[PDB]
Amino acid sequence: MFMINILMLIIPILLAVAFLTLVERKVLGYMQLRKGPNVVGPYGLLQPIADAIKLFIKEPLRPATSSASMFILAPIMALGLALTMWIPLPMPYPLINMNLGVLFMLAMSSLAVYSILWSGWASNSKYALIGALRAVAQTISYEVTLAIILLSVLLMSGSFTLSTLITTQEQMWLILPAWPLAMMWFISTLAETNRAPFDLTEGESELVSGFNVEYAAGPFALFFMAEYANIIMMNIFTAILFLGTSHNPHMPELYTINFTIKSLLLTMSFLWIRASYPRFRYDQLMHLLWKNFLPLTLALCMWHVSLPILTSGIPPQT
Amino acid sequence: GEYVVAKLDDLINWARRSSLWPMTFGLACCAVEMMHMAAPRYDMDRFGVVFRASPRQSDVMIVAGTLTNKMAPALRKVYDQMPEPRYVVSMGSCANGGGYYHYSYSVVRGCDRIVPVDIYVPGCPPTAEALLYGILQLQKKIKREKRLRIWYRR
Amino acid sequence: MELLQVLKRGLQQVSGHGGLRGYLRVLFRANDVRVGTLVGEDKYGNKYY
Amino acid sequence: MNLMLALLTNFTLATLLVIIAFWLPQLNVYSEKTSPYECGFDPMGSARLPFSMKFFLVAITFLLFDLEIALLLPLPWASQTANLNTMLTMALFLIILLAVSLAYEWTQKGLEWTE
Amino acid sequence: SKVKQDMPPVGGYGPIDYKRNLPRRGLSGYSMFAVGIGALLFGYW
Amino acid sequence: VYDQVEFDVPIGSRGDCYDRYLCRVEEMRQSIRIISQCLNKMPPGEIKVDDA
Amino acid sequence: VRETFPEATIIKPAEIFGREDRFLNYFANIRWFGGVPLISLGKKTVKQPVYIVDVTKGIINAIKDPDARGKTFAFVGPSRYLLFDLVQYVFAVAHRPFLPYPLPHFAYRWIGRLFEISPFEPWTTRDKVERIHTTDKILPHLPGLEDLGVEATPLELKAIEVLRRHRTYRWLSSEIEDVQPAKTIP
Amino acid sequence: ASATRFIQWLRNWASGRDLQAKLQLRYQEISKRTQPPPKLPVGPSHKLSNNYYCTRDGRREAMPPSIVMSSQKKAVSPAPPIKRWELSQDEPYL
Amino acid sequence: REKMFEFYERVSGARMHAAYVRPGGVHQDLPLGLMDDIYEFSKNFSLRIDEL
Amino acid sequence: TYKYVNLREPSMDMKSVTDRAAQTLLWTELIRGLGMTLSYLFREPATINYPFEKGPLSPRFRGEHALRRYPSGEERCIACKLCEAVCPAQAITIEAEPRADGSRRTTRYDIDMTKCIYCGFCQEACPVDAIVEGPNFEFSTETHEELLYNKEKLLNNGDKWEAEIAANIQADYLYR
Ligand SMILES: CCCCCCCCCCCCCCCCCC(=O)OC[C@H](COP(=O)([O-])OCC[N+](C)(C)C)OC(=O)CCCCCCCCCCCCCCCCC
Ligand SMILES: CCCCCCCCCCCCCCCCCC(=O)OC[C@H](COP(=O)(O)OCCN)OC(=O)CCCCCCCCCCCCCCCCC
Ligand SMILES: CCCCCCCCCCCCO[C@@H]1O[C@H](CO)[C@@H](O[C@H]2O[C@H](CO)[C@@H](O)[C@H](O)[C@H]2O)[C@H](O)[C@H]1O
Ligand SMILES: CCCCCCCCCCCCO[C@@H]1O[C@H](CO)[C@@H](O[C@H]2O[C@H](CO)[C@@H](O)[C@H](O)[C@H]2O)[C@H](O)[C@H]1O
Ligand code: SF4
Ligand code: SF4
Ligand code: SF4
Repeated sequence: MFMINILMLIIPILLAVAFLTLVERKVLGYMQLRKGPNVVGPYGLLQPIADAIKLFIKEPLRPATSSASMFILAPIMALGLALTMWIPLPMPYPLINMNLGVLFMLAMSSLAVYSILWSGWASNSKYALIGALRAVAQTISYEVTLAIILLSVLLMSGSFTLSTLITTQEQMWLILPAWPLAMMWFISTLAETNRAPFDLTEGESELVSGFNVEYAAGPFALFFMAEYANIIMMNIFTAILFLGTSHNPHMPELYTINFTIKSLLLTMSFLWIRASYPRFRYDQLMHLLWKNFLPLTLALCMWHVSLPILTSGIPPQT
Repeated sequence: GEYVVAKLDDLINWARRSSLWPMTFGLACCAVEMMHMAAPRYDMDRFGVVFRASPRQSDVMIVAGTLTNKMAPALRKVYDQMPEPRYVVSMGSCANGGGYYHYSYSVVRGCDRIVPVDIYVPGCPPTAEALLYGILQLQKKIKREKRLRIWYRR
Repeated sequence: MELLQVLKRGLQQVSGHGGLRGYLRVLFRANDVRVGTLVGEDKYGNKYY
Repeated sequence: MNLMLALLTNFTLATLLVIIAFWLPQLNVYSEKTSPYECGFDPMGSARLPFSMKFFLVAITFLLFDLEIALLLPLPWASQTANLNTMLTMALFLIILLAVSLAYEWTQKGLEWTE
Repeated sequence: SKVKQDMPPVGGYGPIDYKRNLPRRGLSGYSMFAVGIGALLFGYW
Repeated sequence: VYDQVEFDVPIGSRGDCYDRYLCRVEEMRQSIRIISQCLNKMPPGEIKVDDA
Repeated sequence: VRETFPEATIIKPAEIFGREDRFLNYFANIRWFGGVPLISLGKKTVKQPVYIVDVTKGIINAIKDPDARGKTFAFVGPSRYLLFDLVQYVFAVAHRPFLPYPLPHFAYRWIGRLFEISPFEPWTTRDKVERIHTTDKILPHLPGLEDLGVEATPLELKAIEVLRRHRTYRWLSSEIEDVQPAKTIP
Repeated sequence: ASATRFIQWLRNWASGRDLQAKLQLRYQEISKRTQPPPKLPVGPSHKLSNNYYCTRDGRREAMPPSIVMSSQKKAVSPAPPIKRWELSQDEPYL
Repeated sequence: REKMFEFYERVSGARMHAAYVRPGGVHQDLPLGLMDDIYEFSKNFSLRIDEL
Repeated sequence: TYKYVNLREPSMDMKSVTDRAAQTLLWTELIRGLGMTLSYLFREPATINYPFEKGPLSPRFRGEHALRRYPSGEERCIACKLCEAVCPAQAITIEAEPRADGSRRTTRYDIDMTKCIYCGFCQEACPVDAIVEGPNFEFSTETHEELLYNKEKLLNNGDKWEAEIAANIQADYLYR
């Protein structure tokens, strides 16, 4: 009954990712005064299936100069780690209930970076290498700010357990006492997922396709699936972190409905932002985080350390 | 036997023609009408046609403009770097047969001296709608492929 | 309410195409379900609206 | 066990997809197809040549800042101590020294990329 | 018959806008900042 | 007939990409301004030199 | 074909090597299985492979040559090699580790029968095993490529053209001179 | 043009304009696709008299260049200095 | 741009390479009702610049 | 006259300064940009439903070529070769001779449609309205050779499209 539970998690994720690509193409279409897919299936509903089948019957390529083992390893890590990020999510019950779910996701997200570094490096081509080193730059920009932003929020929750964030937000969303952190967190998730305006490791208009320019067919699809699975997961995490849904233990489906709507809307906002802004220069991303978010995050970290003590609002360990 | 491979062709053909990704590759004037096919009035994306810059992630090459001798080795290169199956659409008189520079010392008299061409779209330039007619004609060519039926009868 | 009047034009489209079967035929053949005035028909069976 | 089962399934599914991707499609491999990509013209030199890092000084500072989080991450637990007078002083002390280190590198142009 | 060719209407055409029009919107900085701190205090409470 | 239409020439002050972007956008506005004059002042008559 | 069309030119090529051949490519692909199995260690078979362009030019010259009618030609390369020397040279030009080991004739039809089960293009067959280990015939009574104006191309000039794609990145840029020619049978 | 009042309100508020007055989709304000025939005017040279071509021949009044100097007093410039442009009174500062 | 291509096509029959302006004038006169449509387009264009 | 696109010094009163600090910190001008694309999301898209809906064209449209006839069915082309002389692309090739009845008619009339620039000069030069560019633009082919038209192809195009060609010429000949 646990293996069935695992399949009830990852198969829907791959279906949600498939239809997220359709929803992105439609939403950007209408914001761009056009329609987007509406021929392949009614309202384009069969488009993701056609794209999936086409890629997996397309010829994969191993570049002559590439490092074979790392070339193939890199897409497997990308999808493997993207799905691993979902096992601790309380929806409202996690598949795996971790004491330190917040830190587990931080560690896995750091490991998922290497699927970019090694794919770009193993490709042994210049555009792939340039994209890979942008990933190094991008991680340096957001990782320090991201962890300290989380720490400030967890000082009101009192735990690293993701399920405790549900209990913390039983009377009120944490976005009220921490909207300055929610703002910087929301930006950090765009940088963390290589999403526009921080889509730099791929950066179509500068690097052709960046770190995965040499990938084709199925191996390319794994990277694309991993990206969109990370988009949804990070918006679920944002919803749990700042827009806590009340949980009724006798009607857990009602949590899952309200919780899903919030995550969809947050994911829709990622598409909305992509349609609205130009791309950052990747040294301007580093300065944004280090010169703006970091000084403010450090100050808010001290503030949220002190605030529970001075207001006598320290949460419990459980 | 025949019935299963017959349906399987219909499936792989349907997927390939419903998900056609042209290389982001334009040469001259005709690339402007290629832009207008991506623009709202015609919205190529609604047919499942999506530009992708990398040759590795492209199914179709639309040769949109004049091919010079200096450019010819580069065009052949990115064509060779597409994974298969791959298709070439020749757009406009210059690509089709040299056109108005046909007698120039620096122009390739038709891109079909360099790559195989599936569809020839006439015009100088073809209207955006005429190119869309060519793309849909390429789709109907792919709908008629018999890869598995022929394999089964080998 | 407007939202109800919008939803009544969706059902007039279904009947305007001759029932659910006719509505689905145009939806899958043409990816459109608008109902327009029949202007004419040619000798090959094409219908113009 | 459950966690190990979950990790194995995730990376087992990913590997199966790669295997299918490599053995299902019809392949036609030749030298020009697999040559390195660079916009239609042959690459000029090796992609293994050194690639200068302009943000090298920020990259080292990240290593030192990236260890501040390990020292600060225990703070939610430390807030449960009886000795809150000592806590808050030491927690604020660490963050301020981290802020001071950032200010020093900032004012001394350590965050500017080299040209 | 009199000459007929594409011409403007006898009175001419109506005015055509061209100048930049980016209207002003929103609240003062004070009001926006005040709303935010009001939100924070209720959140802390 | 450019001596018979009124329009302004946009001018930058920093010689950078942003100023050239603003010059081009303001040039589009001045094009509409000229087009309004051409529409109103279109004269009658032949369209090519009466010299066969 | 001889009785049906008495005036037909019949061409009898040795194994042909070229970019898309099933000869040099065939040996180079055996690396995927570790060692290179050979009947009698490849010390019993002699081959005289001929270049694809030589065969093509010979065919084209037969069309135009009025004296090629009713004749039979043997298109063979310029040098005869022991199979073991040939396959060892294939691995040197590809820069892949060569681990030959003998495999008896009966056991190496069993492997050939196992590969025949693919409904696709077999990787190898029993008949393929027989042909590869068949000694190339010496037929002096038949006119050759030289009688059609074609000068046979040595395997050494064109091996790199075919086998470069089989190298790893470390060895892709080795020149034609870096590998000494295989020993020939005089 | 078919958008409901609520949606008209919503996209007006979001954009900050009155989008309905200046829709980017054309309806029936455009010219009819069937027009009456024109009757185009003729040029100045459509006269029956006093119209000899040799009095209106531009190509034949072109002359070879004037040789100023051939190798076979105050200083001058090519033309008067250009006047300095004046600022617009329509909108001097964008 | 698509609607301005229609003006090119209406005067010359081609959306882009009109070949319309020639030494001596233009090839053909403006078709009846074109100047009305150009005015209709120009009435709204500045708003499009504003959105940009 | 001229105007300055970027030469304005911002005011330094605490209200204006505080307004800009709110803009920097509350992202108000980036939020405002989100409003614009939101407004477009609720606008009717401009996409037409091709091939069931077509883009608008005019009677002057320059499309596929066709050779025309008189009402009797006689060809209008008299092998004057004015179209062949004016063709900027040298896309026209003509041969002629006296017909069996003595008529001046072509025995070859080729248009290399991959040389042609669809410029319409040929139909301007023709003194009898023989060669025209019809309204068809949907004739893409699967082979290059299919775009090398000979007289039989062009005459068939004339018979195929004459109903529309005549109506377009009727609507525009008074501008010529
Ligand atoms: C999110 C995940 C999505 C995954 C989607 C996966 C695709 C689902 C749809 C599958 C439909 C069948 C696809 C067949 C496409 C085959 C490619 C092709 O067209 O080649 C033409 C070839 C025909 O080639 P041919 O023989 O005619 O000639 C080839 C030689 N030249 C190039 C000279 C012509 O088809 C085949 O060879 C066999 C067809 C097999 C169809 C059934 C599939 C079995 C394949 C098993 C392979 C063995 C390894 C096991 C791999 C694992 C399999 C799960
Ligand atoms: C009682 C005592 C209380 C004590 C605590 C009081 C604290 C209240 C005041 C705190 C300040 C509030 C603002 C905090 C958010 C961070 C503000 C910020 O960092 O903005 C500056 C940053 C850089 O802007 P820039 O002008 O280029 O740099 C300065 C020029 N040298 O600007 C940027 O970040 C640019 C971002 C570009 C990318 C934006 C793309 C997304 C935009 C739409 C998202 C809208 C917000 C969504 C929020 C979602 C929340 C779930
Ligand atoms: C360059 C080096 C920079 C070093 C900067 C260090 C800054 C440290 C500032 C002082 C921080 C703590 O400040 C101190 O906190 C404790 C609360 O924990 C307060 O103490 C108060 O609460 C505690 C418990 O919470 C009670 O036991 C006590 O009766 C009461 O006085 C002190 O009144 C306050 O002075
Ligand atoms: C306790 C946590 C919160 C406290 C804040 C801690 C971080 C403080 C960061 C340093 C602030 C002072 O140090 C910083 O030095 C540089 C000198 O290069 C100053 O000046 C520089 O900054 C800005 C941005 O880089 C440039 O536009 C300017 O041209 C340059 O002169 C900054 O205006 C000043 O902010
Ligand atoms: S075919 Fe015509 S429009 Fe296209 S590139 Fe050539 S000249 Fe330009
Ligand atoms: S349209 Fe122009 S290029 Fe084409 S045949 Fe006529 S004159 Fe020649
Ligand atoms: S088509 Fe017209 S211009 Fe050309 S040869 Fe015939 S009559 Fe003369």
